[PDB]
Formats: sequence, C-alpha cells, structure tokens
Amino acid sequence: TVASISSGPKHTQKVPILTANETGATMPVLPSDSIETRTTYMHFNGSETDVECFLGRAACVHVTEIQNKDATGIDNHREAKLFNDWKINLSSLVQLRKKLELFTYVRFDSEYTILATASQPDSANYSSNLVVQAMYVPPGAPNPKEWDDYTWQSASNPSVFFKVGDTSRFSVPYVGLASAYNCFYDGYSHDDAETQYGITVLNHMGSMAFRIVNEHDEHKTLVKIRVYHRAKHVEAWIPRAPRALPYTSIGRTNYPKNTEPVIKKRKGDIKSY
Amino acid sequence: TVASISSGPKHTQKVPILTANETGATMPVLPSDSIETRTTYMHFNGSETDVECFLGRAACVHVTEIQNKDATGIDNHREAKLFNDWKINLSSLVQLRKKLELFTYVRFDSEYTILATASQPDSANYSSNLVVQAMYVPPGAPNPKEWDDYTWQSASNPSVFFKVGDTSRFSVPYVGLASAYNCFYDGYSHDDAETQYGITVLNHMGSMAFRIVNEHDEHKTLVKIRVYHRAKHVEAWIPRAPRALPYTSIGRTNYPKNTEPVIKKRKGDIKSY
Amino acid sequence: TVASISSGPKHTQKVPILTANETGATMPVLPSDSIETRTTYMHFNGSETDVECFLGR
Amino acid sequence: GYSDRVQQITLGNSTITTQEAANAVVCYAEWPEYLPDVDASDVNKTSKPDTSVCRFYTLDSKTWTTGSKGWCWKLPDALKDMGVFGQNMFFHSLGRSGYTVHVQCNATKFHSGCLLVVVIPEHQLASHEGGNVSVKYTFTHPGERGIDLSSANEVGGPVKDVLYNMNGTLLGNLLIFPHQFINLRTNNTATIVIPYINSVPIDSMTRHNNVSLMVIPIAPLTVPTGATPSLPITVTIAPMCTEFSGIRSKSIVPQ
Amino acid sequence: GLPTTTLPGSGQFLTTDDRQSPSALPNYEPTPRIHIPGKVHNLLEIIQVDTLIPMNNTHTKDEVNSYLIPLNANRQNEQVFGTNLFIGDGVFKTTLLGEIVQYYTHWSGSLRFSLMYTGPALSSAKLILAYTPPGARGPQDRREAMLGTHVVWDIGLQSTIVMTIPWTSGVQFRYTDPDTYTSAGFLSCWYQTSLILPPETTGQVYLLSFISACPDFKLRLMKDTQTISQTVALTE
Amino acid sequence: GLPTTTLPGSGQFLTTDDRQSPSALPNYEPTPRIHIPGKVHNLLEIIQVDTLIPMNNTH
Amino acid sequence: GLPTTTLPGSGQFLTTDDRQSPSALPNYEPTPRIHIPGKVHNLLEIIQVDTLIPMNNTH
Amino acid sequence: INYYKDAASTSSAGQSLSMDPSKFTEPVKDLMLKGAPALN
Amino acid sequence: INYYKDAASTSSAGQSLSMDPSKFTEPVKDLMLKGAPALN
Amino acid sequence: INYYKDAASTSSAGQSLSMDPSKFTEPVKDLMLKGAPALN
Repeated sequence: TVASISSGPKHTQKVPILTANETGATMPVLPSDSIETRTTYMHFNGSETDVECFLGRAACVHVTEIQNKDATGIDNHREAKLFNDWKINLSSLVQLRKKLELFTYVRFDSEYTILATASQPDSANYSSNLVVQAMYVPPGAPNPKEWDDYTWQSASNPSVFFKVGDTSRFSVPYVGLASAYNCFYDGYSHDDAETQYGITVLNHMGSMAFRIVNEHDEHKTLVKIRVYHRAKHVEAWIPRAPRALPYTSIGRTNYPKNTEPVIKKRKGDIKSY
Repeated sequence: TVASISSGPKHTQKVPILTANETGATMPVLPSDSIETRTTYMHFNGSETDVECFLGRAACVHVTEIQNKDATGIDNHREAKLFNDWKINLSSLVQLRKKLELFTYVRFDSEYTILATASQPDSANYSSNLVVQAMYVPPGAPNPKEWDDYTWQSASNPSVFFKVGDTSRFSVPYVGLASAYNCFYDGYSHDDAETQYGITVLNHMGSMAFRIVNEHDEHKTLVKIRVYHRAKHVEAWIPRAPRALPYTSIGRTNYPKNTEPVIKKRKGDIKSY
Repeated sequence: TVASISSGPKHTQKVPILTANETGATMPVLPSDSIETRTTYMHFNGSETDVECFLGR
Repeated sequence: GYSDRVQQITLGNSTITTQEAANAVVCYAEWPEYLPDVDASDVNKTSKPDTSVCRFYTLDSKTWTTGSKGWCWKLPDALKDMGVFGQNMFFHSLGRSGYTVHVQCNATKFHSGCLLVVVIPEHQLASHEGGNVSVKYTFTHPGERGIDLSSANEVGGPVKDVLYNMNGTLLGNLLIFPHQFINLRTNNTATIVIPYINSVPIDSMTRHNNVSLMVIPIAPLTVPTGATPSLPITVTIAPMCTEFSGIRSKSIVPQ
Repeated sequence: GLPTTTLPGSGQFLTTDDRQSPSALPNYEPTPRIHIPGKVHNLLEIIQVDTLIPMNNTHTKDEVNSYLIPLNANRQNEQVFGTNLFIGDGVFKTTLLGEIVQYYTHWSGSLRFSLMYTGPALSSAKLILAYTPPGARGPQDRREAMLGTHVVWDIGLQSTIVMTIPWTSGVQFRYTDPDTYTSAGFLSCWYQTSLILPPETTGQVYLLSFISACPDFKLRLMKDTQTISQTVALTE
Repeated sequence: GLPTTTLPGSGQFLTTDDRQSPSALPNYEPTPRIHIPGKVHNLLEIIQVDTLIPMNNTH
Repeated sequence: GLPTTTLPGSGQFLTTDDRQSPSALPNYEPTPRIHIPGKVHNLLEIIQVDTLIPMNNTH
Repeated sequence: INYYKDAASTSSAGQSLSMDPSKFTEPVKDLMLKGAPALN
Repeated sequence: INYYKDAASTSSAGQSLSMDPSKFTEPVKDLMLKGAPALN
Repeated sequence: INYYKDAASTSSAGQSLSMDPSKFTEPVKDLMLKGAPALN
C-alpha cells in the first residue's frame, strides 16, 4: 500500500485544495495535492484501532465489599455487608464509560472476571479460606434477604462459587432487550409528567449478588470484590463528540455546576507558539 | 420461519375464532385470524425452554454439617456430628422441587458437585487442612457407626476424598428401579391399613455419608457440606399444574393449615385496570 | 436377547424338572419348563459383575 | 349428517348413545393398547378376559345441588367390585388396564351450570393435617362411592378443599390434564379414553391407583324458576384392553 | 510432560456450565425405558394449553368464584371486566402461563384470551372484547374501547370466543416482571347490546375465561420464580 | 491421565489476553440485529471527519 | 504453553474412577501365565451352581 | 471427545428440537378443523 | 478450537478490516469531485 | 491413548464378555440332556 505517491510541480485550473466546508463534507485532501512528494508505503494496517480491539480489554467496572462475621443479632444482613448486590452498569467508573460513549448504540457479549481479596484489619490468628458465591439475579427473581436465604439455592439462576484470592470468569451473551444497548436515550418510560428522563431499561444488563459461603470464625474478615468487564464481538453505531466535562451520575449526561474551563488558555497571544 | 403471515380484510362464512372449549381442545388461533397482519419472522428457536436446559443447571439440594473434634469419650459419633449421612432427595429445598414437580415421571443422570467450607467459630491458632470422605451407601450396605468404623474402608462402595474448601464432582447414572422416577405416587407399599401413603422407593436415589478423615487438632473445626445436583440426559412425561401452596414435608403433597390466599386480591373492582 | 420365550401347555413324556442332584450337576431349568411364559427380553449384559469390575475399585 | 354431537360406544355387551356430546378426549392422544413384549418384564403369560371385563359399569349416581363442591373417584378402585373385573383384580398379583369414562348430566335449555370432568395421572392426595401426616388407605380407596369434596375432614383422610385439587395446586390449572367440560347449554356428557400410564409395565391393582377421575361444578347449577334445585350426575366407566397376570390366592385388603 | 498455563476462572464452580465427569457407578446398567404417553420436550409445548384465569379476583380468600366473571341481564353500554396485561402478575400470575413466564426474564409473542359462555341456552348476548395497545389509558367507556383491537362476540351455539392479543411492540421483548417502558396494554370487555334471559329464568350468568400463548411466543433468560420460597429445609 | 507441567504465569489475569469462557446463560437467544445507519469499524474512520479547533484560546 | 482451565473435582480421589498411572517398576517382566482349570469371569457364572439352604433354621 | 467410558458421564443432551403440543392442546378423538364449526 | 457450545463464549472477534469513512466524511447528496469547484 | 510405557499402567480391563458356567454347573463326564432321564 502506498502512503504517498510521487507528485511533481502543478500549474493547473484544477485546484483540489479550495473547497466549501459549508457542505458538511471533509474532502479527502493529501500531501501530494499541495507539495511535491516521493513514494512511501504504509507498512501498517490499523489493526489496533478496530472497535473490537478498542473495547476488547478488561476494565474495572465495580468494586464492592462484603464481610464474614457472626450474623447473630444482625437485623439487616444487607446493611451489615453480610452480603451485597450490584445492578450491572458500565457507567459508574469513568474510564470505560468515556470509551463506550464515543458511540450511541453498542452491541457485544461480556466476559466478566471477578477478583476477590481478603483483608483482616484487626488482630486475627490467621487468614481463613473463604469461598465467595456470585449469583446473577435477573429482574423478577426473588432477591436475597439474609446471607443464607432460600434464594441462594439458585436453582434456576446462574451462580459461580470461587475462593477469595482467586478469580472467577464466565461470559454472558448480549442480554439487551433491543438490537443494541442505548448509550444514550432522549426519552422516558412513558408519557408521565414526573417520570425519570434518560435512564432506561434499554441498557439493563442484569444484576449480581455476592456473599461468603463460610460461617464465621472468631475474627472478622473483609472481602473486597472487583468486577472487570471485557466486550467481545463488538458492534458500534453512530459516533458522537467525546465527553468533555466530568460525570455526576450513572445514566444522565449531567455535568457539575461551576465546573472549570476545559479548554487550556494560552500563556500568551493567539500569535504565540 | 414466519412468526406472522400477511393477512387482509375477511368477510367469510368460515369463522376460526368461534369454538367450543367444552371439547377439551385449545384451538390454534393466531393474530392473523382476527386482525390484518404483515409478515414477520421468528428469529428464535426455543432452545432455552428445552426440558434438558430447564432441569440441567446445578441446584443446591442439601446442606449438612460435620465437625472435627476429639471423639474421646463421645458415646454417639453420629450425634456429635463426628460424621453424618443424608438419604438423597430432590424435594427438601423447594426451588428445584417445584421445577421437577411440573412433571409426573422424570428420568435423568445426576451430576453432583459437593462444596465443603470450614468455620472456626472459637479461637484457633490456625485453619487446619481437612480432607472430607463422602461415601455413597446404597440400601443394604453396613452404615457407619463411628467416624472410623470398618465401613469407611468402603471396599465395594464408591467414595470420593476431597479437601475442605475444594469441591468434588462425579456423576451417577439413573439409579431408579422403574423406567422413570415417580414425582408423585398415589399408592402404598402394600395393602396395609396403616402403611405410609405417597412416599415411595420409586424415587429412591441412594444415600451418602460424610466424615473428616483427619484426626483432631487442638481446636474444633466446623465443616459445612453443600450438595448441588444437575440433571443431564433428561426425559419428562405428563405435565401437571404448578405447585401453588407451600410445602411441609419431603414426599407428601400436604400443604400447611390456615395458609394464605395465593391469588392476589384486586385493589378495586373486577372493572379495575 | 430373550430372557424368556413364549411357552404353552405341555403333556409330555419328556420331564425337564425331574433330575438327580447326586450327579453334581445344576441342570439349567427355566421358568418356561414348568409354567406357561410369554416372550420378554433381557435388556442387560452383566457388565458390573465382571470380575474386573468386582475387584477393580 | 354425522355430528360431533351424537355418538355410540359399544364395548362388550353394553352400549351407550349420546345425542349431545362435545367430541371426546383421548388422553395424550393415545388409545389404550396391550402390553408389548419389548416392554414386558414378568415372564408370566397374561390373562385377557376380553368382553367379560371390557364392558360398561355404571357407578351409583350423584346429586348436583347448588352447594356441591365436586366428587373424586380413583381407578381401578371405583371398579373393585364390578362383576368379573373386580374378581380378576383381587385374584391376580398384577393387572393393567385403560378405560372409557362417560360422565352424564342432562337438564333443559333454561338451566345453567358447567362441570369440569378431568383425569389426573398419579393424583397423590394431601393430608388436611399438614406436616407429614399420611392419608390412610381406606381414605384413598373409597370404592364406587368415591370421595365427596363437600363431606367433612375425617382423621387419616385427605383434605377436600377444591381451589387446591386436594394437593397444593390451583383448580384453574387442572386444564393441563386431559379434560372436557359439561356446560348444560352445550353438552350433556363428557367422554375421555384413558390409555394405561405408569412408570412400570404392569403394577398391583390394589396398592396403587393410577388415575383419579374428578367431576367439579365450576359455574354453579342454576335451575329455572320453581324448578327443583338439583340434577343427578351419573358416571359409567369401562375397562378396556385389560390384562391380569400372576394368579393365585386372592388379596385381602384393609377394611 | 506437556507445558500448560492455567487461566483466570480455574477451579471455579459455575452452576450452569456443562462438562463431563467420572461415573461413580462404573458399568451399571439402567432399567430399560418402557413407553409412557405424555412426553414433554419444551416448556413452549405446554404454555399453549389454555387454563382458567381467576379474573374475578375481588374476593378475600381463594374461592372457585374468582374464576367466574358475572354478567347482568338487561344492562346496556356498560363494562364487564378490565385488567392490565402484566402476564407475570395480578390475575395472570397463578395461571400455567403466568406460572411459567415467571421462570424467564423476557417474553415476546401473541396471547390467546378466550371466554366460554355458561348462561341458559335460551338466552342471548353480544359482548365486545377490546385490547388497548401500550400508550393509552385503560379505556373508560366502549367508545374509547372500540377504537383499538376488538371482537364483537355473538353468544350462540358455539360457546367460546378466542380473542388474540397480537404482539404490538416497539422493543422486541418485554420483561415478565411488570415494567413500564416494557408494558403491554389493557384488556376490557363491555356489553355490545346486552344479555337477555328467557322467561322463567333469573339472576346472574357467568363467563369462564382462559389464557394460553400463541405459537408466536418466545421466553428467554431463565431465572428463579418469586412464586415459591422456604425458611427451613423440609424433612421426611 | 495425560502428564502436564504448568509454566510461570499460570493463574495470572492479564486484562488484555483473549480466551474462551463458559457462558453463564447456556442456550439463550439474543435479540435479532436490525439495520441502523452509521456503523463505525475503526477509530481511523472517524478521525478523518474534521472538527473545529478552539484556536483563539486566549479567553 | 497451552492455556487450560481446571474444573470442579480437580484433585479429588474417587475410589471408582479408572485411569492410567506411572508404573513404579519400569520394565519389569511378570511371570508367564501357565494354564489353571477353573477361571471365573462373571459372578453371574457362579450363582448358577446350586448350594444347600439351611431351611431348618430352628436350631 | 468423551474422556470417560460410561454414558452417564457425558455432558448435557442437545435440544430435543422435538416440539409437538398437539398431545396436550388437541387430544380430541374426531379431528377439529379451525374455521369449521366446533359442534356440527 | 472452540471448547464451548455457545457463541458468546468464543474469544474476541478479528479485524473488521472494513473501513469506509465516507458515511462520515462525505455524506453529501450530490457527489463532490476533488479538484472540481465545490460550488458551481 | 496410553501415556505410559508399561502395561501395568493402563486402566482397567474391559468386560470379559466370556461367561460359561458349564465348568461349574455341569462338570459331568457323560453329558446330561434336560428332559431325558437323569439316571438311565
């Protein structure tokens, strides 16, 4: 492939460099339309800019935490972090979010990796070996109420059991209700006067509940869960302007008030170098 | 495959929507018999509603517990949870049970996964590493009496040894005596006036005994066993009405007295939306 | 493989059920030598009684 | 001029005619047939009394009134005493059978009411006590009398609550079982052909019933003005393709 | 010895994975299968059988009576019943259809709603059933109702009427657990002319109503049902 | 049983590796794709569209 | 290095499984078999020989 | 590839792709045609 | 070699090697030739 | 596939499928036919 062809002096009536940008086109002008060039080859394919590659590496999408401790006398397991749920999202930690929102609709399978590490912040004789249970709870399933409910039987709901310190990995097909996930949605769920704007089920990817299977030892053990997400089989439509201001909320476009100028001011003139 | 064909106005003597339900049939009426439709395709196969898929994921079927402790002076190992048996069942935890009882007779191979985790509720210097032994004890075999009987030699009886914290997995062929397992049985074992009703060997799947192989350390260690069961190679006959009331017993259909209305009462009229 | 063949009434001079055990043999008598039977198949091979299986765990 | 409506069933030495039928149901779309060799296990030749057992027995009649809750019969129990069918039953170790069930209830074009006639394979009943109380033998072997769902709880008997099918499932879903309605305005009989359904090729006829026939009023009986407020319901049932095997001494059963 | 590397996920137990395992009972021979009528292969086979809907939900304890929709003689213009179409909740919820839908997260497809009339044979009636697609409110009078999917039913010799709720939807799947964006409409029924009883007859007549799914239907993404739970393991 | 040896790196999680995984939802059927104008395949496709430069940065 | 994943059950010992193992005595030559009357192959062969029943159990 | 000798040890079965609701939805003895009158 | 049955479980996809910026860079209704005048 | 060199290291043997009870059930010198008299 040639990156530049050889081209010499020109004295024409045919001027490729004068255009009318009002038309909305970006005319494909090249170095050889306005200087004299020599042949050179590309030596490159643009492999690593493919959208499959761009969205295809694992990104941290969620960090939560649960603890193993005596539940005796706990009136609210959920509240003691005896167990914890997470409604899956890709817009809570901003790194991956800005990447996805370069597109309007996106379609892909997900590969999840879940790393779990334990901490024992206060005096323990040892490090126990805990098994985590991660249950995938689709909308309409009974939700766990205690850390050892009938729910955890999970007879119809996919669940994975792995050890703290290890990693669990499985992949979920594209679960969207429509043909693509909406990265944006300028609508409501119905014509209600007060219903929420922008947040939609069109994006919904399920939800996940974590708990330790082990009963309690004498000390307490903090287990912190990190969920990583990798898109595989990516398809993206309609590019948009990149995110400039900071994010404030999952699912709305809102930016913070009295934010700071995002364009760097010159130290000098327009004329400055 | 078409999900709907195109159909237009009708003014006939041939009315597919008038039927006589007294006959016991559900006549196969479609949208296109009563409105004007356009062609649309199915795009779907009904893969995930196959009975193999429906009964084919692991469900928790049993949680038991045994402990490793000094048996010195214990007059009844079984009673100290020095070891423990389980007569295999699929009707003790209700999630999987309701699923199976959608059918009258069911035939399948079982794949068991056994997760074992340890707990040390009171002061230990460390976490020991225990090996569990799970013995499959078919009816007629000597049953363990102490946690270290000749029984555990298990020279003819399949047994698996795995480590606490790990998982054991093996699969047992369909061990039923008849051609299928009866999910229901309106009979007795003989014409006795007082014999039990409903519970039958027709369902019997063996039985399993667990123990720790390790002798005792200075502290005590609680090991809690969870048995998961996955049906593979499923065959199901005669669908029945789903279970509406709560369950009270393994193997009987009995529901609790002064149970609550299972049909949700309207907040409003018959006419309400 | 048939487990039992069909067999009907008998009024013979040929009695397979009378033997002399003093000989040391176990004569291969079947249900169909003394009652009327219907055909049935074995559906079974005797796999799990092979000595390799019996001593092999 | 054949209508779905008029029918004749002749079985043995007995015939039934209905001039107001609503087709007939054949459970699971299968018609009763004898036991094939490929499916056989017991080596015994079986006995097939044919026409002496495969005829129509009419059980004693019931009375539908505005307060009726529904009735339940078990098979082969209901026939345990009918003619030679019954003798064969007590005298062989094993037996097998399919049936034609014909439920009858006629009224006039001013009455309203609708019965559900359903056959439930393996209808294991529940104890009204809850827990794991069993349902004694006698209670699940009412004989030709059947069980009257509007009778009182008894001790060792089953629960008789209709919205729960006597087992913890809702009346509304009984329609997944082969069934037919008798709607006075349409229908006057219900006919169901039952093939033999079991997990073994042949079984005991006394320790295990393999279907319960259930007739349940759903739209209450409403008679014309100053009419007598009730109608009789009659059940006639015929064993079909019956086979008995393992003859001997004659079973003795509780009560 | 062949060199290997183990990946993330090694040793995990995923209840939904499908792999081979050693048999604990090597060489065992299972009982032969015999023939049994009634084999089920897909849950899609059974949700096409219709079952009764307790439409008359207005009672206070479960009763046979909540299956009966009453009809009044001589009323004109008025409304017989109304319900939204959240098949996973409300009237639908205990029906076989409702009961199976609850094992899955998403559904799509047409529904078949039929009404069987049980009044005396010498009576007569004309009813209108209307399906209102998502976007409008439950109709408030027949005029409103008749502008959407509807069938004038003429009560005759043929006792049942089968109305189809054709799949009307932007999004190709809806949630089985009730959700707004994903909502399916309303179903109402009104007198078209009116029920008329013959002489010597009196009182209310009832309609029975059934629901089953068209062959159109799709259910996906299995999950656990809210319809069953427990607090301690059962025993024998 | 086939003899194996595990190499350095076993058990590591590299966010950039690309391997197979079990599907948590065996047999599930995704929604059909419909046509949507605008598909992007390479970031190289979009950086050829011109956009305005805030050249007058002096504010 | 070929990528692998280990499944549930790894490391378990099931007394009934049947796999290959290294021989501790590589290259050893067993004694030749000679003929011996009486070989049994199935327990089904022997349960067809009749034996006496202590029917008179009353002692 | 099966690594094991017994059939019980193989993975899940593969979709019936059988599907025939008529044993449940139309178990009537005389065939009913949609469009023809239910009761003649 | 796929070891798994479902398509979601396969590794990353492989390069589009599609690449056609004209839907974005030249969505004009009447075709513009470089070198010819923009507005005639 | 055997991974090992020695025969002892291979898995269990496979069913004789030999089966001949006559060495045990009928070791008589002169052949006895069922149905013919035992002692002539």
